Amino acid sequence: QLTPTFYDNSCPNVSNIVRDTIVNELRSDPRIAASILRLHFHDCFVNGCDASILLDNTTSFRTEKDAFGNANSARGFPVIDRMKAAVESACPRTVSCADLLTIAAQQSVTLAGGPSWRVPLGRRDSLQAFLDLANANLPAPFFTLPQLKDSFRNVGLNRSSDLVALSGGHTFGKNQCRFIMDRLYNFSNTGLPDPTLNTTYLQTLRGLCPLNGNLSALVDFDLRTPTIFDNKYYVNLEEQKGLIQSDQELFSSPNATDTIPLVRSFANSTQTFFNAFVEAMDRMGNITPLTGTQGQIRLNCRVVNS
Ligand code: HEM
Ligand SMILES: [Ca+2]
Ligand SMILES: [Ca+2]
Repeated sequence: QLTPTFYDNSCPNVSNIVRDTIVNELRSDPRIAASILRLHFHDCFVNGCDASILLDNTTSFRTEKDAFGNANSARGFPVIDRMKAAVESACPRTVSCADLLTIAAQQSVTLAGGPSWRVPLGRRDSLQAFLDLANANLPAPFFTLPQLKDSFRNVGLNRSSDLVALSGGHTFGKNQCRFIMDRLYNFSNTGLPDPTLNTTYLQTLRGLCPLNGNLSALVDFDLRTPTIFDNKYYVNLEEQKGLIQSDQELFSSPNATDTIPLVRSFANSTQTFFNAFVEAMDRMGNITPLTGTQGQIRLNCRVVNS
């Protein structure tokens, strides 16, 4: 069983060391908090939160960093290396990379203005990486609501609240033009934009992402508060201003009978959203963890101990 007090005797200063690292990095890269939360998400959706995503290539297994959902997208790995080294100095061979990334995600959310809570701990690190599994398990922005629900259920998150609350991670961070080009100019081979995208916002996005333009250009997920972790993401959905297809479907899909009330509830109350987010975050953080003597306490998050 994972417990929030796991390091209270062996490394009481772990959370503060992680926080300090992120605070320092945010000065030069205001996107790092968002990037770190996403790393935890992509770690947990592939064989559980076991830091498998942090492993680099070996001749026996490929890195998850080359998965369609991570390649030229996932970022912040050097920052994780930095905090890991600092924690290793303070508490040698004690904190797993899996737990470190979990704490980093929570601290990132709090630093961005979100809720503050102590995440359950005790996870251990994987002995391998899973590229094929990452390609199969990571959801895509073009997924329909049924597909999004399928993706979450596949890893153990059955609740629509899990899906709606965790999607709130898009209250900050960036998204490449490539992922919305269809919504802007030719959605589902109709030769027309996605009808569920507010037409005024459609114009703004087309200006940022012109046809045949730079597909790697970055746009903000939340037009209201781009870097602040709050419930504005849901207010956007209510106005048909969700950035990617998967965002807007939570409110506009024909299969959204169960998600619409959740979107409204979170848009109506920060407290309601924050409570649901913490609850969902801990549930995601509880996906098939290695515990006890299973796996290792990786010294270098990029490679298995030898
Ligand atoms: C429901 C399915 C989801 C889909 C299809 C999805 C899709 C995406 C896509 C397309 C990007 C843009 C990547 C890029 O342009 O490089 C992204 C970024 C991001 N996602 Fe999601 N996501 C999902 C769920 C989540 C969840 C559960 C969290 C966290 C709890 C999350 C947190 C983030 C954050 C914070 C960013 C910004 C990262 C950065 O700016 O570096 N996403 N996501
Ligand atoms: Ca993993
Ligand atoms: Ca926001």
